[PDB]
Amino acid sequence: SKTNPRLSSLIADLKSAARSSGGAVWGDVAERLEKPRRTHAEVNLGRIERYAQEDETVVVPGKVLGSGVLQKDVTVAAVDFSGTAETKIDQVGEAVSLEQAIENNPEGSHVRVIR
Amino acid sequence: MQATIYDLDGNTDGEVDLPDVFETPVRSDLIGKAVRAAQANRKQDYGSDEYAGLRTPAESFGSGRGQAHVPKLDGRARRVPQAVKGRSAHPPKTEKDRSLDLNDKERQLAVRSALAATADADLVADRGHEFDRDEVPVVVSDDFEDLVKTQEVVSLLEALDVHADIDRADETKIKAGQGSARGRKYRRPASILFVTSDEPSTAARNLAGADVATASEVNTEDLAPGGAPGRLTVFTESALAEVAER
Amino acid sequence: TSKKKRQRGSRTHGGGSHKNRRGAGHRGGRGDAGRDKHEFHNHEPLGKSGFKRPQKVQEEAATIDVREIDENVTLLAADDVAEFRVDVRDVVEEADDADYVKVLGAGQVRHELTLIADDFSEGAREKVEGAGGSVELTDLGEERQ
Amino acid sequence: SKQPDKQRKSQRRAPLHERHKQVRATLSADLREEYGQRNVRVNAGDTVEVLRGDFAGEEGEVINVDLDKAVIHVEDVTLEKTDGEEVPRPLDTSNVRVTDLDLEDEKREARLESEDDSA
RNA sequence: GCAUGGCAAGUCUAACCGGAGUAUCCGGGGAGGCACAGGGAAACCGACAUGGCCGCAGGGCUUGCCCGAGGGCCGCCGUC
RNA sequence: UAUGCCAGCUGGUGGAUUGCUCGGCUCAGGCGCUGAUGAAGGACGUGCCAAGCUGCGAUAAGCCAUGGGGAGCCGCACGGAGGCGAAGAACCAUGGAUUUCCGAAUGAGAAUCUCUAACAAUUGCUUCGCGCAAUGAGGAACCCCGAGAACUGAAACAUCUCAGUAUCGGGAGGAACAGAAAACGCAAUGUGAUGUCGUUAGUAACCGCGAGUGAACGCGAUACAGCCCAAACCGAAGCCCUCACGGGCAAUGUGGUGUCAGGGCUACCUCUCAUCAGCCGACCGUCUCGACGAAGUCUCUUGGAACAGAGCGUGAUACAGGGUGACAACCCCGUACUCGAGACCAGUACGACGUGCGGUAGUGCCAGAGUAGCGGGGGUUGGAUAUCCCUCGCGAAUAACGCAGGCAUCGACUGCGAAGGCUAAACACAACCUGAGACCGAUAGUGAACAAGUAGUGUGAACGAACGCUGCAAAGUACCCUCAGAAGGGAGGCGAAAUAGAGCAUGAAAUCAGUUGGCGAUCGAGCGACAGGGCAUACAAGGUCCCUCGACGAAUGAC
Ligand SMILES: [Cl-]
Ligand SMILES: [Cl-]
Ligand SMILES: [Cl-]
Ligand SMILES: [Mg+2]
Ligand SMILES: [Mg+2]
Ligand SMILES: [Mg+2]
Ligand SMILES: [Mg+2]
Ligand SMILES: [Mg+2]
Ligand SMILES: [Mg+2]
Ligand SMILES: [Mg+2]
Ligand SMILES: [Mg+2]
Ligand SMILES: [Mg+2]
Ligand SMILES: [Mg+2]
Ligand SMILES: [Mg+2]
Ligand SMILES: [Mg+2]
Ligand SMILES: [Mg+2]
Ligand SMILES: [Mg+2]
Ligand SMILES: [Mg+2]
Ligand code: NA
Ligand code: NA
Ligand code: NA
Ligand code: NA
Ligand code: NA
Ligand code: NA
Ligand code: NA
Ligand code: NA
Ligand code: NA
Ligand code: NA
Ligand code: NA
Ligand code: NA
Ligand code: NA
Ligand code: NA
Ligand code: NA
Ligand code: NA
Ligand code: NA
Ligand code: NA
Ligand code: NA
Ligand code: NA
Ligand code: NA
Repeated sequence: SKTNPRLSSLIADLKSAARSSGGAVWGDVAERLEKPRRTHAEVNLGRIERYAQEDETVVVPGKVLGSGVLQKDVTVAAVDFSGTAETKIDQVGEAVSLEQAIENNPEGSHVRVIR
Repeated sequence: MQATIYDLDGNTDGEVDLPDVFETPVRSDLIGKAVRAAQANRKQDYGSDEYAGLRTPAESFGSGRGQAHVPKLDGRARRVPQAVKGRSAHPPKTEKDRSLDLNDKERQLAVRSALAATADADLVADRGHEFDRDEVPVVVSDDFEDLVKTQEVVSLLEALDVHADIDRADETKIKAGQGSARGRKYRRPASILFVTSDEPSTAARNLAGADVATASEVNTEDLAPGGAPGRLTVFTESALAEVAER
Repeated sequence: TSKKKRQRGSRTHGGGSHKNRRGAGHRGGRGDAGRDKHEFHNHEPLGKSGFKRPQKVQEEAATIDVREIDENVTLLAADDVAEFRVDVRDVVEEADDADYVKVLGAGQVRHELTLIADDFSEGAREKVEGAGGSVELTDLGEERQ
Repeated sequence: SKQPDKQRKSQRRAPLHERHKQVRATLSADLREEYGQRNVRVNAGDTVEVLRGDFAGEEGEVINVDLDKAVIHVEDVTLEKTDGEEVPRPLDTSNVRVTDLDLEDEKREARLESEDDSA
C-alpha cells in the first residue's frame, strides 16, 4: 500500500498507457514501482553516461542522483531527480518526469531502461 | 498566477502575483503526518503511581489450606494483578516517549503543500467550508491589521461572501463521553484562518471557529486543521508576500 | 491489523506449549551466558588479539580520491584556474581536526591538475602526471625522509 | 481555572464575602439606565419579578437572602406543605429581575451610583 | 529486519538560543553521529567513474537478427 | 395430579450497567526552612444543648488594630431556644494579644502527673555571677560526610556481578557540594576556576580477558567572578564589652604591608579607576491575589421547569470554563482589554565613597613537612606499571628549588607552584502556592471521593478495610382507621415521577415468592446440533405459506 497519492496516480497512468497504447515498458516500470521502495532504482549520473545513447530515452524506474559526470545529450525519464541530478542533466541534455514521457511517448518506443 | 486584492469595503483594489508556493502539489499524506506530529507533541506524560498496589507485606500461605497461592494480608488478597486493590500489570508510564519526530524538510514541504491547498476553491468546499466565492485564498489589504471591532470584520466578510463559514462554525457540539468531566465538554467546526504580517487579528479572533496567525509562523495545523487540506483562509497583502519564502 | 492485535484468544501468544515462555532457562541463560558452551555457535572465539597504541600517539589522515577532485573541477569555480590548480586542504571536509591531508589514486584524471597536499599515494602521483599534471608537497609534506 | 471540577469547587467553597456575587440578579431597564449596571446583589429590601420558574410572571418583595446556599425568598412564592402551612420556595437570583431597590443603606446607594464601583 | 515517507553523495540535528499564538508551534543551532575506502596486531600502505563473455526484462530491425540496465561468469586493482 | 423440569410474566433480593464527580494519578511554573522568644508532634480542655471533625487555648469555633467587604450572620451541621450586626457584624488580608500539660524538654522526678528556684548537659566570652551567648529537635524529598549486605547474574560457583545498591550512624541549606591550576597535554605559536546539559562513547581502560564493567581531555551549550591569609619588611600603630566610667584580649603578635599580572627591601618612573571595605539601592520580568468589565432573559409550540424546536434581535480586544429546574457568548460568576497590590528576583545590578593599579634596576630577604616521595598490607576505581583512599614503617628540597605531562632512572622541552582560606550565578527535591491533562471515574484511581491511617487486629515493632447519587423545590407525607405501638399496615396528601419515600437515579445476572405456557407420578442420564411433528402466541419491528393443474427439467431413470 503506497502512501503517496502522486506515486499512486503515476502508477495508474503508467498502466493506462501500457494497456491502451502498445507500450510494454510503462507496464514494466509500473510493476517495479508497485514493488517495495527499497527495490526501486537509485542511479547516479555515472551510469546513465556509461550505458545511454542519443535519440534513446533513458528510463529509470526509480530516482536519479547527482554523483558522477554526464556528457551525452540524452533525455532522462525518472520518478524523481535529486536537485543536483536535474541540474547536471539539463546542462547537457534534458531531465523529464515519467508523467511527461507517458504523454510524449505513450508507445514507449526507443527507450532504454537503466538502474 | 494572480491574486485579487480587496479593500475594507469588499471592492477590488488591483492585484498581485500569487506566489509560487501555492502551486505546490497538494500532498495530504504529508500534511496529515505533520498535524499528527503537532498534536502528539503537545500531549502530556502520565502514568499511575509506581507503588500503587505494592504497599503491603501480604504473603501467600502456600499449599495446605485449600486456597490458591495468592498473597494475602488480614485474610484479604493483595498486590497481585488479579486481586482487587492489586497492582496494575502493565499500566501507563511516565517514562514513555509520547512525542514524534519529523524531518524539517518533510515538515516544511507539508507547510508549503497545505499553503498551496489554500488556492483551490474545490478543495476548500470539499473540506467543508461554506462560502459563495470563486477565487481563493481571499486576499485583503494591509489595512486589515488596523481593524479593531470584531463587528467590522464581519461586514467585510459578508461583503466578501465568506461569512457563511462563520454561521457554519457558530454551533458548539456537546461531545459524547467522559472528556466532558475533564473540561473537554465542547467542540466546534473550524472556520476561516486569518493570516496577517505584524500581529494576529485581535479583531477577527473571537469570530466563531476562526483562527488568527502570522505569516512568519503560520503552520500546518492552522492551514489544515486535523490534517485536512484546504482551509478557507484570508491573507494580508503583505502576508501573501511573506508566506512565499516559507 | 498487526500480529500483537490478533493474540487475544490464542492463549499462548505464539510461544507454543504454555510451558515455554517462563524465565531465563528458555533463553539458555541470562544475556551472553554459555557463549562457549551450549550456545557457542555464531560467536567469535575466545581470547586476546593484538595491542592498541595510546590514542594521543595515533595520527588520523584526511583522505580523498582523485576521482572526487577531478569530477568536480568545473563546479569548483571558487578555486584557481591555470594553464586547474587546487590546494586539497581547502577541499576535503574534516580537514581541520585531522593530522594531515592525503590524496589517493582511485579513479581517473581527465584534466591537467596541479594538486597541493600533505601526502600523495604512488598511484595518485602517476595518474596525475599521466594527465600532464603536477603534485606539490606542502611544507608539512616535507616529512618524507 | 478552565477545569470543571475546580470551577464548581471554588463556588461551593468560596468564603462568605465572595458569596455575595452568587446572589446577583439582573436589573430592570429603567434601573440599568439609572445606575449604569446590568445587575446587582439582591437585598432583603428589593422588589423582584420571577422570570423562569413555575412562579415566572409573579412579582414580590425579597423576604430573605441566604449566602450559604446562595438563594432568596420572595413574597408569595411558597409551597403548601402537607399540614397546610405555606412555606417559601427558594429561588436562584439568576431566574430573577430586580424592579425596585431598598436604598436605606448609605453605603449601598453610594457604590450603586459611583461609576468606578459596582453593587 | 521489514513496509511506508523525505532528502540524497550525502543525511540528521543534540543540549541550547530568538520569536511567538508561550509545554504545541516558526526560525536558528551540524557539537557530534552514520555514510563517503579499504587492508594490517602495528608500523605503514592505499582500490574498476568498466576490459571480456553469457543473458532476463525492455528496446531496435527489413522479424530470425542487433542493442541489451539489473543479474550471472571472468579479468583486473588496494592491502595483509 | 402431587413432589417437579424448561421459559416467561408480576413483585422481590442483589448492586452490575449507563450517566454523574467534592477524590485520585501525572506533568509543569512559582516558592522554600522551623526550634530554648520552647518548634514540629501529642495529651487534655474549649460550644446554650456538642458524640465526631475543624478551629481555638482558662481571653479557648475565639480578643484587638488597620485595610477590604457588606446586610447579613452565629464552622462542617438544614434542630430547638436564644443572640449578634448601620456604634458597619459576617467574611478576607496584614499585623498584634492570649496561647493549659507532655513534648529537643533544660531545676528534680514521672505512661501527659508531681515535688522543692533552676539555660539540665556540653561549650565560648567572661564583671568568673548562668552576667552575655551557643548547641540539642523537626522537616516531602533533595544535599554532604561516614558504615555497608544478600537474594540475583555468571544458566553451578569462589574473583566478578547485584552495588557502593538496600539498610544503618552523623550533619547543612533553600538549595547543597564544588571552585580560581603544583590544571589540561586535540603537544600546541594551544586551552584557561567550578558545577550542570548535550556529545565524545559503550570509545580508552577493567575482567575465571568469562559473564559483565566502564571513564576522561576536547567540543557545543547554560551561567560566568574573582578574591583573602601564613611569611618577608613594619612592631602595639590593634580588637571585643560598656551610654560613660571602667574592664577584657594582645610581644606565644592585635594591627599595617603582602599573596605568581610573585611579594618584601633599596634607588628610581609613573600613576590611581584594579582590587578590597563600607553607603545607596531599583526597572523589567515572573508567580500569586485583586478592581473594572459588552450583549435578549422578546414571540409561538412542547415541557413540571426552556438552557429545546420555529421566529425575531444583540455583543465580541470577551465563541476559555462553571452555575442556573434540559443543548446559554448576550440569565448569574467569569472570560478579552486596562488597571492595582504582594512576594521572589535582590540588598542584587547601576550609582557614589574611600583605597590605590602598574613599570625599571639591584637584592640566594619571604613563600604552608611526617608533607613530596619510597616501602609493607588492605579497600576502592575504567584507571590498566598509569584511580582515589586507609593503615604500618620510612622519608626531601627550598625557587639557584619543587610538582606534573598515564611504567622506572638521567637529560631536554612544555605546563604549573602542593602540604592555609573564602567565593555570586547556571543544576537537585517537592513540603508549600497555582496551573495543566488523547490519565482513572467509586472492585477504577491513593490505603483513603465516605468517621481514613478512621473502624478494627497484634504485647509490640507493625498491620488495616468497606461505605459516593431523594427531589426543580422538603413540597421529607396532615387527617382518619387498625395495632401492645412515634412499629408496621390500610385509606389519604405532595410531586412530571414515590416502581424518586430516606444506604431513596438507573436497577443486570445468580436467585426467591406468586403466577402463565409446554411437559408430567411406566420410565434413562453432556442437557444439544440438523430434520420433522403437537400444543402455545395482541400490536410493532419479518411476510410469507399450502393444494389442483401447467411450464422448465441436471445426474439418475422405470412399471
Ligand atoms: Cl549508480
Ligand atoms: Cl593502535
Ligand atoms: Cl585544549
Ligand atoms: Mg488499584
Ligand atoms: Mg460511554
Ligand atoms: Mg565538525
Ligand atoms: Mg455603580
Ligand atoms: Mg522536666
Ligand atoms: Mg548463578
Ligand atoms: Mg561461565
Ligand atoms: Mg562497577
Ligand atoms: Mg584528561
Ligand atoms: Mg590584610
Ligand atoms: Mg570493585
Ligand atoms: Mg478504592
Ligand atoms: Mg504475635
Ligand atoms: Mg432505585
Ligand atoms: Mg402416568
Ligand atoms: Na499500607
Ligand atoms: Na477455594
Ligand atoms: Na515521557
Ligand atoms: Na512464535
Ligand atoms: Na506461554
Ligand atoms: Na545464553
Ligand atoms: Na557536522
Ligand atoms: Na515555597
Ligand atoms: Na461536637
Ligand atoms: Na495561637
Ligand atoms: Na539555651
Ligand atoms: Na555563668
Ligand atoms: Na543460573
Ligand atoms: Na546453587
Ligand atoms: Na574478575
Ligand atoms: Na578541535
Ligand atoms: Na437562570
Ligand atoms: Na601505603
Ligand atoms: Na601537566
Ligand atoms: Na464504592
Ligand atoms: Na415446534
